[PDB]
Amino acid sequence: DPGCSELIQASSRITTCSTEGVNTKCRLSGTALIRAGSVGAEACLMLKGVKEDQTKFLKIKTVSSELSCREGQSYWTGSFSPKCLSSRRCHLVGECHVNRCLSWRDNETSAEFSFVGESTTMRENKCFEQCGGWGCGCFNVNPSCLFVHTYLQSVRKEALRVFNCIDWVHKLTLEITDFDGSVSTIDLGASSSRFTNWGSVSLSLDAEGISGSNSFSFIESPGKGYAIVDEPFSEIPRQGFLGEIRCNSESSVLSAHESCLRAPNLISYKPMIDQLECTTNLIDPFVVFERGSLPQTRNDKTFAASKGNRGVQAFSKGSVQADLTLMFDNFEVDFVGAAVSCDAAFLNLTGCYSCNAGARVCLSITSTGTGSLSAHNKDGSLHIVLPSENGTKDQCQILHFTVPEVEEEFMYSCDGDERPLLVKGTLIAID
Amino acid sequence: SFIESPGKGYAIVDEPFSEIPRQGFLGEIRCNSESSVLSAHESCLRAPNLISYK
Amino acid sequence: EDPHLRNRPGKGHNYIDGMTQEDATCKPVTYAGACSSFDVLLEKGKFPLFQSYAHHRTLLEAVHDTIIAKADPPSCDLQSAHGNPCMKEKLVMKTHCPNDYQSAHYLNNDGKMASVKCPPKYELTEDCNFCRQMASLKKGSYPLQDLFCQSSEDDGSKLKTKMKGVCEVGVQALKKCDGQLSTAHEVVPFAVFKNSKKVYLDKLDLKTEENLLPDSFVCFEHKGELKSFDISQCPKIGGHGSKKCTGDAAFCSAYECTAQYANAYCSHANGSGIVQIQVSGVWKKPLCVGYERVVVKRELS
Repeated sequence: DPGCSELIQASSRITTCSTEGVNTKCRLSGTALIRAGSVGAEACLMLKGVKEDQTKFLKIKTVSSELSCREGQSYWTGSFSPKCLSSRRCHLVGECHVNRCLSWRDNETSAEFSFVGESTTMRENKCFEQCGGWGCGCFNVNPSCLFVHTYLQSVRKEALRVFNCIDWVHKLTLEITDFDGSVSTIDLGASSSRFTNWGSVSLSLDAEGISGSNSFSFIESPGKGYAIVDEPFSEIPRQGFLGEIRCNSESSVLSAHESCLRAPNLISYKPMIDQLECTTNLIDPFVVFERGSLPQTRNDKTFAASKGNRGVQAFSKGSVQADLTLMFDNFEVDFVGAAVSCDAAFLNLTGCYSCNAGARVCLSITSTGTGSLSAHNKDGSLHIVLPSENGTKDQCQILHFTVPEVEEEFMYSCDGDERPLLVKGTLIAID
Repeated sequence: SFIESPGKGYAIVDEPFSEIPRQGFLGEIRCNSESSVLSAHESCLRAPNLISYK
Repeated sequence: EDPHLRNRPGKGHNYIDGMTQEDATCKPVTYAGACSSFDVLLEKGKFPLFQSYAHHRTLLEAVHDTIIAKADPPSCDLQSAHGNPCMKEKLVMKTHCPNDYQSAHYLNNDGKMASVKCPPKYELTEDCNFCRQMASLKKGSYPLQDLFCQSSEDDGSKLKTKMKGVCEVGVQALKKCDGQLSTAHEVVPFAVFKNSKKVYLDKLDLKTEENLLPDSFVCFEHKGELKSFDISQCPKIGGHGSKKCTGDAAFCSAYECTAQYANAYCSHANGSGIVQIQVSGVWKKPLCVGYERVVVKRELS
């Protein structure tokens, strides 16, 4: 089980306390900086009340080191299929002429399709002259007309959103645990802040950064995995290129709305008197989605997807070198003086000394009620606070040491009276 | 370029000045007075597509 | 489709003790009768929130429905001796009273319901403070807030006003500021919870969800746009009742439609549902959320 990493003491000048109803009500109003832990560490803050037997931690568990994306220009795309209609009218019948057919406008609606309905899709109107006479399907030798109404319609039930990344924002998913017991999972990136119940935490100094993301393109799939394309972001929907038909939402692609942006003159027409063949050349994004799907090995990093927050993440080799700033906006913290007993027992010890992670210690907490344990060493540098329940539970955490042969005696107490306890174990040397 | 603070010390920046507010530059959100900054007046200038939405 | 702005769900009562002389037209509130405490609520360009939330209860309807507590006394006199308790919490309330109206109510910082009035023969002023002499005196209560209320019983005593840069708003002393105070009026929303005080919030997030509640449909009466019709007389699904009602799929999917045997063509109301606010990043069930102008004492030194 993970535990603390950098145990610091809160400043008493910005932390006041008071006695209200045989208890100890303490307030928190200040700003304190703490070193951010590595993958699997915590940013614990020791809080001391008016007495000496009141010790409460503020566990800020760190999941892992991630690099989130920063979206800016995005659009929706997908597959479509033309649905053209055939309507041949003879010459000199209604609205059928040569100049009216050779110079027909797309925005205008002919008389042979006005009764169909002005739908909210990407539709158009075309006209092509054909042969005349009794040998074609009319009675006059003048060229007849052929009004074609083509509208797009998506045949697939899925959609894809194409976006890019401009800066790999180093995201640190933190698991903030309040003093009373409330556990909240948030994240911090670059220098943003997240408001909580006790206050607001924000990322301080950063160093881990990856540049050169404008020459790539990512595709998001609702429900499936992500993808990556080895090309810059497309800005012009030209014919014969991936990204000629763009929209704005998922329903605009699944239902083929009229608000989508497409390339002009993209529908092919092959009129043969009565036979009409309307085909397109839309690039299927599923091919690139299945050929270049995450994870993909690029350069010397590892670009992958994500689990919690929907976004593009990047995994790089290295530890966590950052700081965390915790600001309090007047948060009242109460505490009830416990009076239960406990008998702790040593279990094992395995970890590292002078490292970023620390040494994982385990104690056999055995009590008869629900309380809290408060342990400390000799010089007052180490502190152990683990939840105590009714029964025999094995609570484990992480401690820091600067010696491979740890022989420090601890003094654990669950009410105020300490008891002797010695720990031991062999550690390894690692950075 | 130099930085002036009301009633405080000064500073120096080893970076050329830009007449257009752009991202990643010291001056992406500029105004014309201190009241236009402390209260964020609508007459200020800013770069388009700067606030991220999720 | 478009819901009406006068169909008041629930009881539909808009009156208070001491100024209940308008009970002949404000009990209930329908198309017949001009209720003085409801005409200004539908003014275009004055209360946009009340017009956006049509099918929703108000402060007075919440008082009559045992939702918002009452003050003591609920109707304080302005020209009475021995001071006036209903002035210390109202002087820092930047309001505006037009004419004719004699009484005016407001939502105090104690979560109750207070109101002031002028004794005959006097009326309100421009600052809604003292009384002056004038035509007719509308025996009612002029609303001074743009709030909407609903039925909820969600406890929220562990949430208080935690604004940034605010020392003391209204009459509730927040944080202890040893410096000076910036006495100035501004705009800020608020939200009152159950068994708590008037909690002020800088930002808010409204959420509307559609359900199958009876207060989410409008009906157009006819013989068997047009006028309104009482929806409480429509029968339920799988049963009968008083009269008969019919509508589209949204109305037939919840109640029983008799088609030609009905007397009112009902439809779906586009402006109702349960409204929830997001405070401290946690979605809760508020009671009465408003948006007035108060005097916020910010920092300075």
